[PDB]
Amino acid sequence: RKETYSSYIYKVLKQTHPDTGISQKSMSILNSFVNDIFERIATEASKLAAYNKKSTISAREIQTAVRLILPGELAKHAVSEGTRAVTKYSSST
Amino acid sequence: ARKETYSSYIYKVLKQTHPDTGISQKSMSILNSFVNDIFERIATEASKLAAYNKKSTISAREIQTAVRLILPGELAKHAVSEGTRAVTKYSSSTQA
Amino acid sequence: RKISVKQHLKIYLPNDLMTWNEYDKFYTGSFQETTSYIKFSATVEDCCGTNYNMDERDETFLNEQVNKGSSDILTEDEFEILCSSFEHAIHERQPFLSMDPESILSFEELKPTLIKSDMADFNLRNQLNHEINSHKTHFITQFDPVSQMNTRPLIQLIEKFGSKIYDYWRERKIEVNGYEIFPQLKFERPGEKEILNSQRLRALHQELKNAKDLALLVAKRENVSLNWIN
Amino acid sequence: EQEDTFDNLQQEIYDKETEYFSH
Amino acid sequence: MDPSLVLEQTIQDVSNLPSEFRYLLEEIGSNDLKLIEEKKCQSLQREKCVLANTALFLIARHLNKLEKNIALLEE
Amino acid sequence: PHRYKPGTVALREIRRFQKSTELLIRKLPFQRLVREIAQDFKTDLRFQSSAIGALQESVEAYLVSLFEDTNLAAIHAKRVTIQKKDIKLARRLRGER
Amino acid sequence: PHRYKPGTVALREIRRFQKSTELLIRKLPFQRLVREIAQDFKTDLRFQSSAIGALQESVEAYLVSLFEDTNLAAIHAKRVTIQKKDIKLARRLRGER
Amino acid sequence: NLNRIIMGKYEIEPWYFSPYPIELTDEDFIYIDDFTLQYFGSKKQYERYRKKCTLRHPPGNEIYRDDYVSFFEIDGRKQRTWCRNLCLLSKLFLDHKTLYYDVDPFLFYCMTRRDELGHHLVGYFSKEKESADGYNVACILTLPQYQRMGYGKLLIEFSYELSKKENKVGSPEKPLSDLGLLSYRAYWSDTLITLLVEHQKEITIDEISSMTSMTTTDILHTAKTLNILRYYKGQHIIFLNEDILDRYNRLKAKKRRTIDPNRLIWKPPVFTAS
Amino acid sequence: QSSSARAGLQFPVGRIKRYLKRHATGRTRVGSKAAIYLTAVLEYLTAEVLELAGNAAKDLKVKRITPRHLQLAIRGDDELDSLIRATIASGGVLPHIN
Amino acid sequence: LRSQSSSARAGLQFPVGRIKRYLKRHATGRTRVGSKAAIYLTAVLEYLTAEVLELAGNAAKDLKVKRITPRHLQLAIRGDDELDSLIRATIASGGVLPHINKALLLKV
Amino acid sequence: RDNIQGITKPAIRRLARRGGVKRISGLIYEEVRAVLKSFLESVIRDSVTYTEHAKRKTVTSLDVVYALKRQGRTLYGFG
Amino acid sequence: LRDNIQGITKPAIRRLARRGGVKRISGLIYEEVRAVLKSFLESVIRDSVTYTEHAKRKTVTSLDVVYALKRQGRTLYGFG
DNA sequence: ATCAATATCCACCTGCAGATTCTACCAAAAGTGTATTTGGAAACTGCTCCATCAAAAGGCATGTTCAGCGGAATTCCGCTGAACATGCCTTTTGATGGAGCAGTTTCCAAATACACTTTTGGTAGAATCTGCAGGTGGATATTGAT
DNA sequence: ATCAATATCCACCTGCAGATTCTACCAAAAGTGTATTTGGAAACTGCTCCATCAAAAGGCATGTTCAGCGGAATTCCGCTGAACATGCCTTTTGATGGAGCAGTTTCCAAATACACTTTTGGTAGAATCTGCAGGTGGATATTGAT
Repeated sequence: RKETYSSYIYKVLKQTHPDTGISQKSMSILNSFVNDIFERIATEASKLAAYNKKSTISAREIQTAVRLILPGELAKHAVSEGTRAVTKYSSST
Repeated sequence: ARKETYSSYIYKVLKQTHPDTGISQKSMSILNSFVNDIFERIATEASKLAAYNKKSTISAREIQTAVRLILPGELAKHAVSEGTRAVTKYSSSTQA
Repeated sequence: RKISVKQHLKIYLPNDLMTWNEYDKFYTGSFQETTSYIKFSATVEDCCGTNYNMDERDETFLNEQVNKGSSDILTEDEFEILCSSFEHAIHERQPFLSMDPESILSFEELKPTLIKSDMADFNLRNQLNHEINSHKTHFITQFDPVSQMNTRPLIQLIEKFGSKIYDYWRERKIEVNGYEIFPQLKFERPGEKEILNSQRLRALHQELKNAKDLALLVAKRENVSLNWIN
Repeated sequence: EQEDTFDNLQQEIYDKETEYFSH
Repeated sequence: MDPSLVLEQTIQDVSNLPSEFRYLLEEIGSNDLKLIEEKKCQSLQREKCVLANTALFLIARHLNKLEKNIALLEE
Repeated sequence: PHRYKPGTVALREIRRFQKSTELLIRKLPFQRLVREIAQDFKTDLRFQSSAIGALQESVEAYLVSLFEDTNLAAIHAKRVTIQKKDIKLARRLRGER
Repeated sequence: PHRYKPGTVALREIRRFQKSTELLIRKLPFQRLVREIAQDFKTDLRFQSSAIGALQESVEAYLVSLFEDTNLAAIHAKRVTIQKKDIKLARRLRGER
Repeated sequence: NLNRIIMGKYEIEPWYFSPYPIELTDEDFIYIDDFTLQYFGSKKQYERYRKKCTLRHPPGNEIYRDDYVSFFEIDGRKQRTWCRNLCLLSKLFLDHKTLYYDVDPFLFYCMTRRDELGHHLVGYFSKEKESADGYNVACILTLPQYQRMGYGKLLIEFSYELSKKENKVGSPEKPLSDLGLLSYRAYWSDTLITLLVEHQKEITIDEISSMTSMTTTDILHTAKTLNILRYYKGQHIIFLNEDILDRYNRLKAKKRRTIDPNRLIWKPPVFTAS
Repeated sequence: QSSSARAGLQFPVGRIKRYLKRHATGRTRVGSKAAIYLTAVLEYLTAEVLELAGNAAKDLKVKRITPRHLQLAIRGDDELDSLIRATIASGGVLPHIN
Repeated sequence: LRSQSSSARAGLQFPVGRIKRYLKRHATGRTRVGSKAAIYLTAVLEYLTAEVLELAGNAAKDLKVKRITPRHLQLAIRGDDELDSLIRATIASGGVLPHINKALLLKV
Repeated sequence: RDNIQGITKPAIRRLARRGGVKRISGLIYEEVRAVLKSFLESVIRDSVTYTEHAKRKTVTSLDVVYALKRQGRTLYGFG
Repeated sequence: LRDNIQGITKPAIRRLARRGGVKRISGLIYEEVRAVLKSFLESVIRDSVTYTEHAKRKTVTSLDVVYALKRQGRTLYGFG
């Protein structure tokens, strides 16, 4: 019993040019990548939700957090597509 | 009008060290920021530790090892020894 | 409150405002010493050989009972080297002489061996002395003290007195069950008191015999001088 | 009449010198 | 049991010996000039010839236990 | 019209300055600067004066670290006169990107 | 025999090994070293070999950081060899505490 | 005790009881041998050695001879009977050493003195044939036949410069016995002023494990029983206080004999088994 | 249909919800934020994968080994600021000849 | 002396329950230890006592009895045990310590 | 508008003698102002983030003290 | 328990400087780079063994050494 | 400007070493409906804490003006780099001996959630001594001209 | 080397804030007694992995050789800088008007907990695939001495 998104990152790899393979220790290195970017945003979520003086785990401070940790233009349009994603989730009404 | 403060306690320990040792409100806020910032950083580190140990009751064992870790062992040893002192005077499940 | 750490500082001045006498008939000698420092690589049981020296008691049947007129000569400092011979001479091959007091082994089966026997390579000069030709007088070591040019050897008195010595070995070694008159130690138990030979070590043995040889020759510098002394 | 082994030994030591501790 | 142990203790009781050897040829080979001007009256033929005999004896004690192991190990 | 060895008052400046601890900058130039460089993220932004002084001593700690850094960098280079690429390598070698 | 210029052969090893990403520190010297640094402070703790490779990469990443910044330190120092007070300066400069 | 000690010039009672009279609780005088120190209990077993002796000191081979005394290592894994006689010499006073094994391995640092008629012994200090602590001195014993001058001191003037060619750390063991402290922490205190009158730059107090070859926190204890440790004015300050102002000059003006570290021919030995 | 299928992303929604569950502290959470918080990792990780393909047109090397994985992960220059704490196992260093 | 305790037992110098909801405001998981989390008192009373005696040290140093910020740090960035434990912790306007490099002065 | 030089040559030499340096390059100025504006823009950017999530058009000290807490030059005193 | 100073290994710098981009070495840095190496490893091993006694664990994991490097300051990748 | 022995690029050829890629399985967190709540959205409003300007003093710009220090050219010389002989220790690749694990059941103080309760810390603030930064004075630490 | 010249060290008056120090109200608890999941030490319990040991080349390593520009530096020439000096910008400390946040009220997506029903991703099994990493043969860079 354990966890990773190995086929999911493979799904990303076939969203681009699918034809490549990946060396199978760099798979652990990219699970390290997704793990530490996730705990980075998780810890930053917890702390900014702490010291914005609220208790519901919320939205717009997570938005600003994942902006402010991240290099700029990719943060900008990546969160733009993320907003496109949450609106296409929710807008399925 | 609503703020958690510390100042009487550290001032009491400062006077029970020496009855004549004055301090400023600037240095008050300074060592205030010192004490709560080190409290939050040992809180974060201990919390992460007891989390990743795959154990659910956050213990004195985890922060005991953590103050052996986060704190250098001269005053960490000082702290653990005073902790033994403290827990022996937590040990009496008594009237005295 | 702390024991400190390193690197620190210092400041010089400022304002933090029955005399003994018996080395005469026992002890003798005089010792020289140079910038050269005196060398040793031997044990002392070599140096005294005989691990035994003894009392008036076992020689009052020897010296002042008889020794006006010993028919063959029986001196004091000869009794030692003869009485030292035989007990070792049954030691490296008979251990079981000790635990059982009814059975110390006797000289009546020790005759044909101990005339030719060896107190651990005893005449060890001769396999070097048979070439070094120093037999015109007797052989002396530096661990030979000055007590023995004036003495006699051993193997010829067994023709003369040899069956009157062990007779007094027997009747005092056993009342502690098997200890010499000077007994050994807290010797028995540590409780309380009271594929290499193919190219390198083929050369094991030569690298001494090629030095066991020319030492005679650099000493043949002086060993040829003993007629320049005449 | 006394030198009959005195007469040769005093160069051969340099040969043994050049034998084993001269490599 | 093995020739290396009896190699090495004959390097370790030889923990004096090449240092003996590099000492030994000097204290006499120094004073071999004394006789060219001796051209005293009891001793030095006897007592100064002692240490040469134990320049001859000092190597000799190394042999009563070793030399049998040359043949008993090659069997 | 008299003067000692030229320069040695800089050690006096060390004495009076590093013995001291106080703030340096005229506050309002720093204030007008930071309002000018707050316009280029969001209009109508106000600021705490205590935070302004925090900004002051923060960049002060930054620069004094840089000064001692470049000092011993130049003095490893058996010289003292510091320059651009000295603080460039001091920047890359302390590490802000 | 033929001898090249001492240093362009080194440029070949530079290209070789910048090109390379092989496993740097040999295993058994490193692992009995981490054995012997382990047994001392408390009871002789067992290991896992992937963590020994983690130690491998840890010390080697530590030193390639130290070697690149001492590289720039030496080459701005107008020598090009490497010595002690640069690494003292670099341990200061990387902030050891 | 048993059978009070007779040798030399002084008359002594044996302080500890009876390791040597396991067989010998049956005689009256105790007479002492010196060079190889093999004694005899009843009388005439001893005095036949004057005609026997050719060895006239403990047969050490020397890195040392001053004008005045002599110093010896003996290789103790080499020696067998005389590696346990000096233990048996040691026990009748000094019982402080560990006898779980009738100790073969451990190494010897022994002292005897130049005379024409004979090397008259003083006693010694030891060393274990392991090395984990640091082992600066293991087991002092001086015999009270020869006790009164700075020769009893000169044992501890000897150990540190063994670690000037061995150059590693030396460390006292848990048998902390008393009266050597009137030497040990006396002499180990004022090694500081040997380094303090020099190095007028900052004192990096690890380097006394390279300068004194001594551990700092112990040597600061004899420095803090000297109380030479002020602080918090902006530094730690070793503080020449002006009580020192005589006592180094006391040892600038009334000095005694020394040695010289050129006079050593000995390689630091590492031994074999494991 | 499902949770992920309404957002149309690839990552499973409930797992990141769970992975924002067990790290959290605050017991209550607008779950629609997960549907972009699912994508909070995503485009950043979809960035780095296809920008690991530079030689991949002209090498015909079908697998991405860990130096090659680094050999244009460093060319994520902007995210070397994110990688300023990074150490890659068997990544190497780019040739920087001064 | 009294049978009612204020958790009056630890040789304590701090209110326990306030720091217990200081634990309960980091509140990631669900279960802590109850009395043995009041080792945070002996955690907290370690280092403040480690500095106030040192801050008692620089009082009669400058013969100066009310104590101010810029020599809190001037001992702290001096204090080898507690510079490094809080180097990144930086203080308001205490400056740094006066150090002159030794290779700079050539007596000129 | 342009006031980057107001932190000036006497000002920067005072805070240079805070670092102590003596043989001052007088070509230092544009780049010491450059690293000045570099550092201040790096800290004011996330101070702006930490005030803009607060729905507050002033900047306090607690938002900016988190803004320097997170990045690696945390500072004390103002909360 | 055979311990001595086997830290005296090798000028492996003569490879690490080829992984380095530096010109000439001329050695002599060896004892102090072993000092900074031993400081680095002693710092990480006190952290690691405090963690493995925090698990009551005799061996070391790789999560231990990952988290140890994380708290001291560098992020090992891919070993848990 | 040129010889010419070393080293690498590029196409062709292969062992094998995992990879992948499903088929199976399985078991299990996940999606989703329902109830309670509840925390945030957010709208109103009060008077802090921002906003802005007028007189001196003081940093400061700007000198002027020589200099300790930079500073490349040139110098010696060194401890090392290339290279080559030879010990010689890792690195296997099995072979094996044994244990401090990582579980899964395991019963059990005890944290932890409920609400009384009597101090008592937070703020709120006034008394009022006094600590002390600084003005003033006295005496002198450090250092120039010839 | 001997006084002028600063410019520092110490110490005695002086007007504050002003810490601080105690009083004071009361809010909000800490600390309390007790019910309860519940997380937890641990005993069992097989074992992976951690070690000792075999054993023999092989790739490195540590030799000594020796020849060498890299560095350490000092030189005579050169200079942007630092140090007492004259005029000035503004900043500093004096001075007044608004929003906004901080709080106080209410209203509902929305979440937890439960209680259900699935897919699908976990292990893992290994057939087939082929990638690629490694080895080998022609054409092309690459430098030291002449």
